[PDB]
This record gives sequence, structure tokens and C-alpha cells, in this order.
Amino acid sequence: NEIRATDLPERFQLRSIPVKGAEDDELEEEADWIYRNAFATPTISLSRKGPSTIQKIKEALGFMRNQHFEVPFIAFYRKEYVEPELHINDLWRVWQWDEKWTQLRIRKENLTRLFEKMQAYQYEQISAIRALDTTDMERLKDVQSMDELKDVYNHFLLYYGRDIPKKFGLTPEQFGENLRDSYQRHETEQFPAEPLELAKDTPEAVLEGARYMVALQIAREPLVRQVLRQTFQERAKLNITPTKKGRKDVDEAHYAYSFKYLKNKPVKELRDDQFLKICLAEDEGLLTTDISIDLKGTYFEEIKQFYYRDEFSHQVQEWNRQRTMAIERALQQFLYVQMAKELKNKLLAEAKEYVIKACSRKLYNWLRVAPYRPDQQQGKGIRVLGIAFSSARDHPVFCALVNGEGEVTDFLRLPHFTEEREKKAQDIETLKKFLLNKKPHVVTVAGENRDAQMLIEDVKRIVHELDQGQQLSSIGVELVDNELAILYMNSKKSEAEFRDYPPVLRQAVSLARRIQDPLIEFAQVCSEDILCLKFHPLQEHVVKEELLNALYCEFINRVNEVGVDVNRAIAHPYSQALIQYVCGLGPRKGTHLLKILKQNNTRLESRTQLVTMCHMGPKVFMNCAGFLKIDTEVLDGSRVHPETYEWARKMAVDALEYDESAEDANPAGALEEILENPERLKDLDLDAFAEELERQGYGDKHITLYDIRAELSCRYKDLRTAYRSPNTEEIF
Amino acid sequence: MFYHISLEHEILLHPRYFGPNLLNTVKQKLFTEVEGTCTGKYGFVIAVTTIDNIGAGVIQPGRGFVLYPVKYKAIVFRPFKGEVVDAVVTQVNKVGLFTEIGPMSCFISRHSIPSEMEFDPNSNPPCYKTMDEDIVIQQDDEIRLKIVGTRVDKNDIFAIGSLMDDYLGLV
Amino acid sequence: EEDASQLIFPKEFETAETLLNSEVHMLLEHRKQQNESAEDEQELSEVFMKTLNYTARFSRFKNRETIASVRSLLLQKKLHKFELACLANLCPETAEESKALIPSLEGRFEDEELQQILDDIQTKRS
Repeated sequence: NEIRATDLPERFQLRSIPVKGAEDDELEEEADWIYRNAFATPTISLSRKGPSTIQKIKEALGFMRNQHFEVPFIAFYRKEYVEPELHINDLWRVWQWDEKWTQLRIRKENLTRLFEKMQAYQYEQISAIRALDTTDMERLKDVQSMDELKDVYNHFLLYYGRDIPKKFGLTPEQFGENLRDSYQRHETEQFPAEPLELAKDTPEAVLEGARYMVALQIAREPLVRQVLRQTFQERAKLNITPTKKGRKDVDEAHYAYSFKYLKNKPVKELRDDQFLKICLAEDEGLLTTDISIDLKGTYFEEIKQFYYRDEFSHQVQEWNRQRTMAIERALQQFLYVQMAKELKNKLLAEAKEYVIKACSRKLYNWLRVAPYRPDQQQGKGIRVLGIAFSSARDHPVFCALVNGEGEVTDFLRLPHFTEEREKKAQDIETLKKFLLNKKPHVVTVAGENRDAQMLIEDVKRIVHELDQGQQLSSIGVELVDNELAILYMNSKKSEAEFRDYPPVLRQAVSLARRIQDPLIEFAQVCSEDILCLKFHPLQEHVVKEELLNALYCEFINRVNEVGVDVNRAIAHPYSQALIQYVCGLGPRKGTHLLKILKQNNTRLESRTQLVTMCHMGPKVFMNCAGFLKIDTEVLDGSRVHPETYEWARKMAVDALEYDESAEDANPAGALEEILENPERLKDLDLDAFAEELERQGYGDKHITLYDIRAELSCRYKDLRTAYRSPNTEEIF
Repeated sequence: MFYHISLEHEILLHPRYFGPNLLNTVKQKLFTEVEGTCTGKYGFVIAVTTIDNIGAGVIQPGRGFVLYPVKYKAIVFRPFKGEVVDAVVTQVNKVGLFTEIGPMSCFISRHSIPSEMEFDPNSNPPCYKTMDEDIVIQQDDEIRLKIVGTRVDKNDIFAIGSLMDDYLGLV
Repeated sequence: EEDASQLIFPKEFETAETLLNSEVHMLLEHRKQQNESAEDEQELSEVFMKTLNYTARFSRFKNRETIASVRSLLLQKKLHKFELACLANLCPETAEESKALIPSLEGRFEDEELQQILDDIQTKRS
């Protein structure tokens, strides 16, 4: 009941907790968090700029908290400031600023509550150097510097000791302000005592008592965690080189094995290149890895003079020796471990980000629509046939035809030899017998080697030279990619659609369904089915949730722009289950809609079929008004929502000089059918529609006017480019 | 717990290993026989530290092997139930926490955890904070425990820890 | 039945030699030293490799003198052998913590006697 019986959508599982609703006071903070968090390491969206990206993250993040609107519900479909303002169809990276702002606020609030409780307890015990509550407001105010709240926030909040009912050298603040100022303005205890004179309030006779206290105070400080941070993580060279056994154990396949001179490596080797970070992180696990800055020997030398005494007469010399010794004791713990942890975290994040960008880019570039039908589609589309077997990956000698509405619906073949090396009539006789009794429109082959290419070319010649394409017209096999039956043929759709057929028939049905609708092949699978396809070698060392979110956001954006057929998910088994990657219709809303429409005889008459029958709720139906399309409401099969129908009908009547109907009970208007555009584009100007929508409608019709004009002129038309070259890497 | 005991073993040796390297070869065969193993009697032996003596090798009648009762010193690791040990926190999960007691690992359910130590799955790091966020108990922390039940799994010890006792946390 | 809380140990284990966490560290790292200082040597087992760390985390001291002294200050008293290690690894900062942790110390000793054993142990701590 939380997926289809509530007020709207819940399928945005990457952000629906921390960023799942926006108040008024948090919208500016979340937009600032998104603009401040969205560009730290790489130059991303420097897309709109700083003010335009901060207002796109604030306006989209504050808008998604009403009605649940996200993805195809407003980002990746219009000329407005949706999120970062880039051309990408997936909004999941712009909603990351909203989720991050919400997670940072929650963490800052809990920590501020903790700081108040601890400060009150420490003050009540102190009045009835001491630890105090003064870090609680400074930590609770710094929501952007989360890692400052880890090294310094965990050093101040863990430095209290955590137990409750519920003068040794310089200070930490002065050493910090002297170390972070680049000049140590304050010295150590400039007194005629040495470092061991403060041990008399150690019990072992040791001069090392004060050095441990100074290191413990120095390593917990927010100021040192900020001062050390971003100096080496922003700029260290990726000095990775081979080990004694690693130069032989790797063999130039990883980042540490490839470069024996890599100890001079550039600072981009893990932050701009994913492969260098992935190789340095993976080679270090078994044999060894080279990851070192080499900038501390000089980054650590200039901080040694600050916080030390300038004189040496056993007063300033003891204070200077105590300051130098305490700085050396605190650097190896706090600065050493902090610098190592930042370098390691930065390398892993940079390698994972490069791998995740490569996997998301590959999935977005491959996920697009281009069915292998006749001419790319008498009637519409047709038999998108091809050989799954023969010389390719399938065993049987024959072909199967994709039915346009899904995968392959028929097949045939013949065992004639192209078999043994002495035969020349056998393969041609089998090809003629299979092509003569079946009416195709197209061909493809699931190839795997030199013999598969030869058999495809020979069958293409035997089909083209014999008129086996249409029985009065030329057509046969080629380099067109039948390999889409390789993974979809062994799937649950290919096994439930045909259970007596061999793997050659399953591969031919998979190939023919790439020839009928790869958007139905992508939407008809679970997403587990998308992760079986590799997108990069550095994606395996990355977290799989990033590639799944990138693929899911790309698939949801491509489905929201390509149109969803309402009638195509009711009767055809290969076109069903397409309501999963739509805007405001996640798995639950889509699955409930399919069950209720099949069980009740509810058909897709218009876009208000889920709003009129009480199957859907106002928020999911408003945020999903741009994705649901039907076969017949005449604006029902397009991107036109219920609020834009009147303006789009009025524009279609005004552009033709004949729309006398006021949106109902009258002649003409733009909504009469999706197959034809208006007769006059110079009649409907953008300024008149943008001025009329700002005063009657409560919204600017500037960016929406082109989409509203196009949705009335061209129904069911996809926004994403798809296809490629079958003879190059797009089919081989 | 780490103990030192005298153990014994009888090893078989094939005639190809006779000649001047013989008793060296007897030492080699034990060092790569009884190391890192576990038993339902003595428990998990970490290493053989030295060999006490070789008993004279009894030549097997019929077959050419000879067997060598070698006595040896062993550092053995046998946990008992009710012992209070230190460990490192390995994995923080809503189903339970995972620790590691040397060669032997343990696991702590939220059942054994009183309700103070709540979950933290929203955070990048899974931790067990309290309501006020003062007592931070996350992965890779030297967290004490008490062995409340032992279990041997085919030459493999698997105890179970708890958090019921006070002073079971950060030192 | 086997509960070290009530000090019940098998006959095979009663005569056993207790070991300290810091003490065994010297035995293991010396075994590492003996074998790694041998040329033509096979790699040691993953069981050896995964344990050296454990005792390292809990090294209250390395020093060969403190390996003896936390034992000698204890053996002088009328403690069990079992008590020898649990009290010398944990280093409970008070007899109260130790008596809460260890059920066998409760009523066993004066708190101040046990506290001085533990204070002598804390003053051995690196």
C-alpha cells in the first residue's frame, strides 16, 4: 500500500530517507549543499554555473517534496533550470545535493544535541585546562565539512572519554592557528623550566609525559584536520611503482606493475584516470602497490618552527625542545595517520568515480532506442528476422523473426552443408527452403568467429540473389547484430515464451526482439539483468550501487523521454512490464496498475485513466502525467499533462486559424490526433503563451512551449538518439 | 586463551628420506603437519615452538615405513566459555556485530546489545551510537567481550560474544 | 560445564601453562624471525600470518622484563593460574572493574589488595 495506495511515488530508493521531503528553511541550505558538494574534486557543472546550479538544485529539491516529483517528472525533459541544468535524462545526480544536505543536517543536529548535553554535564561538574562544550556549536554549524567533524569532530568529541551518568607547551588552538597560518606566532612555555618540570603534579621518571598529552590534543583538533586536509589530497603526484615480486607478479597489468618509473607519476593518475586508481588500489591488495605523495620531505618542515620557542637558554631551549618533540609526537600519530587515510580515501574515491562514470556513460550510450526492423522501424514495422545459429553462437542451422511488439514469434531452418568442407549446394538449398516459405522484412546474425561471418555473408547472398527477402524482392543475412539473443535468449522472457525450443531459437528470438524493440527488451527485465553486461574493467573495483543507480537513472530518463505505451503493456507479453522506469511510477505503482488493468478490463483510453478510475493518486498521477501514453484523449498519448491540455489545444487551434472550441464542445483545437502537426508555426509565438500562462495557470510557459507544441504535433516520439553501425563496434 | 603445552605426535617416514638428513627430515615433517590446526580436545594450535625428542623409529613389519613418536612444545589457543577477552570490531550490521579473536571470530546480535547502542545505517560507516552521540562504537575498535558459548566446526572454533556486562566497550 | 568464570578446567588443561597477550607476541615474532632469517624457506601458513597482528594490538608492553614482572607481582599472591592472564591483559584500571568483569575476584581479596596488583600492572603499562 506504500507503493500505489499513498499520495504518490516511493521508488527513488537512493535518497528517499535523507532527502525525502523539503521544508522552506532547508531549501536554500540543500541547494547550497548540492552546489558546494557537487564540485569538490572534479570540475563538474562549471550545465548552469554557480548561481544557476544552486537555484536549479534548490528549485528542483524544494519542488520534489510536493507530490513526489522527480526524474521524468521535471529533470531531463525541458528548457528550464532543472537541477544542474545539463542535458542528461537522469535526475539522480541533482537529487544527490538534496540527499546530502538532508543527511548533513541530520548528522549536524544529532551532534549538536550531543555537544549541548556534554557541555552542560562538564560545566555542572566543573562548578559544583579542562574539556568543554565549545566544539558542539562549531561542529553543529559545520555541516559541509563532514570529514572535519571526523578527524577533529571525533578527536574533540572522543577526547572527552565518553563516560557519564547522563599546561604543557603550547595550546592546541595556538599551535593550530600558527600551523594553519604558515607562521607560528606563539612559542612553547617560555619559562626557565624544561619539559620534565610539568611531570611533578611522570611517576616513572620520564620526560615523555608531556609529549603524549600534546599529541593526543593535537591529533583530535578540528584545526589540524582542516590544516592538513586538501594540501596533499588536492595536489600529490600518483607515485606508483613495482615491488620486488610485484614487478613480476603483476606483469604490467595493474597500476603498480605497468610503471617501474611511476614514482614520478602525475597527480591525475587516480583522480582524472579511473584505471590508475583502480590498479593502484587492486595491486596493493595481493602483491604491493605504489601510493605515495613525496611532498612531506617539504610539507612537514615548515610546521616544526611554529609552536616552538625561539631562544635556547634552558628556558626557550626546553620550551623549544618540548614544542619540537611534541610536534614530532603528534605528527606521526595525528598527521601521519590522517595524511595516509586521506590519500587512501582519495585514491579509492577517484578510481571508483572514474569507473562509475565510465559504467554510467557506457550504459547511457548503449541503452538508447534503435530497433533492427525494416528500414529501422506496409502497416508498421514487421518481421525482424535473423540467424541465431549456423556459424554463430547458436547450434541449429536456421532463423527466427522478431514480431515488433517483443522478441521472435516464429522460426525455421535446414541442415544443408555450407555439413563438410566438400559441399557447396547444401547451405544454399537450406537457405532457400527456409526463406521461400516465410514472409520477412529483415536479417541479422549472432556471430562469433571467421566461419560465422562467412556463413552470414553466404546466406545474405543466397537470400539477396534468390528473392528470399519478400518472395518478390531481395533480402538476406549480413553483419547486423543478432548477438542480442545471447543474453535475452537464456532469460525468463525467452524461457517463458517458448519452452520446447532449443538455444538456437532462443538466440534468434533475442536477436529478432533487438530487431523489434530493444526498449521493450530493456524494460521487460529485472533491474540484475543489466549488471550481467560489463561496462568497464574499473567498475568491478567500484561499488556496484553507483553503476546500478547510473544505469537505473539513465534507463528511467530514457523511458520517460521515449514514451510508454499504455496498450502495449496489456496484450503483448514482450511489451509488458514497461511501467518500472517511468517518472513517478516505480515498481509498485506500475505493477499495481498492470494487475488492476488486466483484472478489471481497464484500457488506456487517455492519460486520465489512472486519475478517473481511482487506481492512482494525485501526486503519482501528476508526476507521471508526462510519461503515460495511450493508443487513442487525443493528447493522451504524449507528454502533455492535464494542466497543459487547454493551452496546447488553444495553440493548435490558433496556429491553424480554426480552433473555435474552448477545450470542449467546440470545433478544431490541437488535441484531435497524434499523427499530424499544426499548419502554422508563426501564429503561435512564445511571448504570448509565456505571458498568458504567467497570469492564468500560475507558471511560465517559456521552456514548456516547445514541448507543448511538439507533443500536440508528434505523439509518441522519443527524445533519446539510438542506433549505430552494425559492421563496426555497434554490431561486431 | 593462549597456552603452552607439551604435545606428542607419531609420524611415518618413507625409506627415500633415510641417510644423513634423516632426523632433520623428521623435524620438517612435523613443522608442516600440526601447525595452525584445531582439535576437539586441545583446540586451535597456532604453532609448534620446539621438538622435545624423537622416540626411536619402529620399522613397520611388511612395509618399509618407520614411525617416529616425536614429542613437541605447542602454543595452543583454546577459548573457554565465560572468559573476558579483547577483540577488534570487524563489521557492524543490523543483524549483528562481527569481531575477531585472533584465529577465531565472534558475532554479537542486537539481542545481546542493550537498546542504548542503536544502529547507524544512514551514515557511510555502520556504527552503534547512542541517542546523544557521545559513545561511538564503530568498526575497527578494540572492544572487549565475554565468551558466552563455544562451538567447534570441523577443526574450526567459532565462539559467540555478548554485551550484557558493564564495562564492555572502549577502555 | 566448562566455565572459566567458576574456574573449572579439564585435567589436560589444568596443568597447562597460561600465557600473556604481550608474552606470546615475543614467541610468535621470534618464530617469524627464525624462519624469515632462513634462506631457501617456504612461505608460512595463512594461520600464522593472520594471528601476529592480534597480540600486537594488545601489547601492553614489548619489554622482556615486564613479561616477567606482571607475573611475579601476581604469583606472590594466592591467585589461580587462570587469573594470571585475564588480569594481566585487560589491565582493569580498578579492582572494581576487575571484580565486575571477573566474577571470581568478588570476595576473593580485599579491593585495595587487588587494586594494588592492578596499579602495579598499570605502572608496568607502556
